Amino acid sequence: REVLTGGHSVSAPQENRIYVMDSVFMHLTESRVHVYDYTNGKFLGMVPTAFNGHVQVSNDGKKIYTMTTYHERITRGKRSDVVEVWDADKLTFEKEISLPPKRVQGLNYDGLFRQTTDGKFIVLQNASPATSIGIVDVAKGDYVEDVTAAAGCWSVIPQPNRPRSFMTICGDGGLLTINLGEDGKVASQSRSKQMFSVADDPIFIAPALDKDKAHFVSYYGNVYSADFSGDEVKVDGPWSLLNDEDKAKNWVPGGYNLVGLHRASGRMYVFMHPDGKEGTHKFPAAEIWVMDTKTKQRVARIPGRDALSMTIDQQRNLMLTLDGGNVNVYDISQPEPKLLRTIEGAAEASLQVQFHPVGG
Amino acid sequence: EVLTGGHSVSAPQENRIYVMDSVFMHLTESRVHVYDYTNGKFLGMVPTAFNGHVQVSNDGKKIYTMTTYHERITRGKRSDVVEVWDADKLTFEKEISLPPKRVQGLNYDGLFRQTTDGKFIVLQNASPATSIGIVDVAKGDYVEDVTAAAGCWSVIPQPNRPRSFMTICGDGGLLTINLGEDGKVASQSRSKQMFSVADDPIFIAPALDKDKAHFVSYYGNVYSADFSGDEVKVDGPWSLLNDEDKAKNWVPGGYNLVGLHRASGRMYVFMHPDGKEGTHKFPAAEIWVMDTKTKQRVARIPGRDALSMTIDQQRNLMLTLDGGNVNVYDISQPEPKLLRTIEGAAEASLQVQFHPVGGT
Amino acid sequence: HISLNPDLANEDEVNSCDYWRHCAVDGFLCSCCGGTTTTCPPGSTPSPISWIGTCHNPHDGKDYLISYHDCCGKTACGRCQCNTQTRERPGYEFFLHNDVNWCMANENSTFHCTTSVLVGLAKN
Amino acid sequence: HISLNPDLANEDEVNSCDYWRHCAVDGFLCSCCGGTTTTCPPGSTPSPISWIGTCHNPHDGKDYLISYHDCCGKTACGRCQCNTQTRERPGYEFFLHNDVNWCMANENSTFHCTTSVLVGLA
Repeated sequence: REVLTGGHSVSAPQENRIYVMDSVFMHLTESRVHVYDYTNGKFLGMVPTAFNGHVQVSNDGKKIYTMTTYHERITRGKRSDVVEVWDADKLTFEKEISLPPKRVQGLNYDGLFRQTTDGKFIVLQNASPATSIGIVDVAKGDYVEDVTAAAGCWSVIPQPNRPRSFMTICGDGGLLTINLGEDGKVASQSRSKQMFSVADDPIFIAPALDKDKAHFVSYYGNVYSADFSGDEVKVDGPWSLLNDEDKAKNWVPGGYNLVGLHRASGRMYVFMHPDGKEGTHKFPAAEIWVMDTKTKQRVARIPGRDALSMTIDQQRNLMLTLDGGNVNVYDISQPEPKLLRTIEGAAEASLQVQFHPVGG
Repeated sequence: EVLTGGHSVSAPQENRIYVMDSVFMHLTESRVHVYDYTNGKFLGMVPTAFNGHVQVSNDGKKIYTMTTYHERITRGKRSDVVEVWDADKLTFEKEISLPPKRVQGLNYDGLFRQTTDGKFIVLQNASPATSIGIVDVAKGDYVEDVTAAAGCWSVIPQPNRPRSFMTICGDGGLLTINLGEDGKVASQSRSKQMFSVADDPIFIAPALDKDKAHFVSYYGNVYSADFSGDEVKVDGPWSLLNDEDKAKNWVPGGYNLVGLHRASGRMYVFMHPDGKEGTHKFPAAEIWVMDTKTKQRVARIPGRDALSMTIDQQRNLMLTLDGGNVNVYDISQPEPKLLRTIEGAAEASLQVQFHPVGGT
Repeated sequence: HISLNPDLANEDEVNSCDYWRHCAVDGFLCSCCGGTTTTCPPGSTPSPISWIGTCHNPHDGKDYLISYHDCCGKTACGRCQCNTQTRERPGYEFFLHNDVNWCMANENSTFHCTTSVLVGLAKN
Repeated sequence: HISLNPDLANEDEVNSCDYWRHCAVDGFLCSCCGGTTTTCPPGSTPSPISWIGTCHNPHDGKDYLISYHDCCGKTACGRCQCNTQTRERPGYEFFLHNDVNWCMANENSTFHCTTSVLVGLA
């Protein structure tokens, strides 16, 4: 009467899909990406990612990229660090791209595994522990460039206004900009003036990324900006997230992927908690603050639901937050976010959620 | 201070037990947890990849594991292996290649055993056609498939002979295999029918004596296979149940659900009431203790929802295991006495084993 | 009709271990894993072999032959774990047995999820 | 002082994330994993590199330099998980950073457990 078949595609349209990167830290060799429908909480499928996988979806929406480490016998034998290309609709493996055995092993900050705006190159963080940025040519399926200019820097912030440009945060408190050629090799580079004091006002690496500028929040609740509307990045800051009442209760930011920007309004979303002090920078959110980046003032504050990480969908005006296991879906079409639903048990140990790209 | 490796397990062998954690939720990261049963201390672990099986060498020097790897875990070439690990250092020593058909399944003792003399590992294969594999441990060789065991399941070593074992066949009888010094089959014999497969199926777990094995059935009967003489003599049923027991539908249930205290002839069995079709793997409401000579029950105690057990003849102990927690009992008298519970010994274990002491 | 067609039924049920056809299921229900009762979640492969058995349909009163195929080649789904054992038997009646990985003969034997495929009325 | 010698302390104190020297620990404490504060559990290998930092010892009032080495080459221990962050900084101050696997340069980078090794006075 019935026959079990394979070869099927994900049951919900791409525009409904989100990707919860489950580190499964208790069993970190069996990390995976869980695919959910944010509109109804339905589990749609998954992609296995071996030891401490990282994930992103191609900017054109067609493919999923993972980054992972294998060994011949898991806990012994030869190491293989790879990028894998997977079909986004069939959730099937297509291609392995060999990396040098130094891909970053670490928590799933967005900036460790990114891509150029044009989608042609994957841009990833290495640590051996010496740092460099690796470039993968997706079409060729090859590792093509190793940006040693980025030694002592960390994380990749793509510039959405250029096809193959990105920035990284360096040990001087400034930014290094890399512009890749059409071959994925460095075509040019520049270094900004110092944006922040590494020692006195360290920033969180997570950008609140606009089309032509990025904002960063600091451990003490300050905000810095990098404007890349020109070839030379112009840096500024600090302005404070905090008013005097806020300062009295020691409110500070905390989390991992802890900020986001709604580009149409300029609203920046930040996880905050009271009673800040040394050692609280990864505390769960007591609140989400909504900042107007033009006026440099808060416009709204809502309960944080112990969230640690977030992501924003621009075109549907949505924010996801994630507490490690549960994903909260918010409507951010108006200045006060509205909670639509909570997807419980989306992961055992996730610090990263991402939407399927719809912007092309 | 300096962090160093190369250390041995802190507690002596006689204190050690092995909890085979399948980690079914993340079954590619199964492992053996080593505990001290005297105080509940965690001593170390052995990684066992996908659905590992484990036993300790009869001489107590080595831990044997059986597992499956693939080059890329969920794709690539399969390698089924036995691994030899040093028991005191918990380090990998040697891999022995198996044909890619080792049994993948829950951790019944009888799927991965050894001859009494310790020279050969004897393991269950399923491709799904069943055969028994023989591994020469010293030589590190797979000697060959006992295809004579097709349609049979599990390995019951004969403790009164150096390299003989039995298996339970689909005809309701037992097949005995006697190996030569090379590990190849030297002779075999088949018993008469012991039990009706259709009407009174037995659990595969033996209550194993030196020269006989007892088995319990889904309906609470007991069968035996006596291998004291040239050929196996079979008998049964006798019932575990008195009238009152039968009236409340008491039946056995569990996985490694029986044990024998050889010196006394006491058989230990997990039991539950309200038995009917489909309850044969229910957790123990009670543990019953039967005198196999008188065919009478001599004790009944709370089951603590246990599913599996193991007996130590040298210290007169029983361990029970509910999937996560290990209960330690003194069984030197007819009524077992609960000494302690080791909480959180595993996430998903159906098998615990003592480190062998003595036993020549 | 309705009791034989899980794709038309209430998902909550189909996704339950008490659903009539899931009567000897050991593992994660594929219908909770991005698949359906008869379709593997994307990127997982059906097993060519399975344990089998009959289950009683309490709606139409008939007994049906079920093939408990797995989907394979992806790591554990983790959702809707069942451990039902109606008429399940040990490995000496191998094809009625559910404590083995019915992915064991797949190109990749990693177990993802399991399901209950309706073959037809029990043989008579 | 006793506060410098974890092997002489009560295990419950040493196995706690609030033990003074565990002030920037991200992971499972090796002392809960069959090892001790300064010995890897059997069959796991020390990391030759680590994140570092100082921690205040409230028992003697002094500040100490700590090396947060991992033990590697076995799968996750799973016991006594900590996530303390005193003076921890992001990856642009890499050797103060604890959101990376300090087993990354080991022969086998699988993370087993982590610990806090006392180097000396800060």
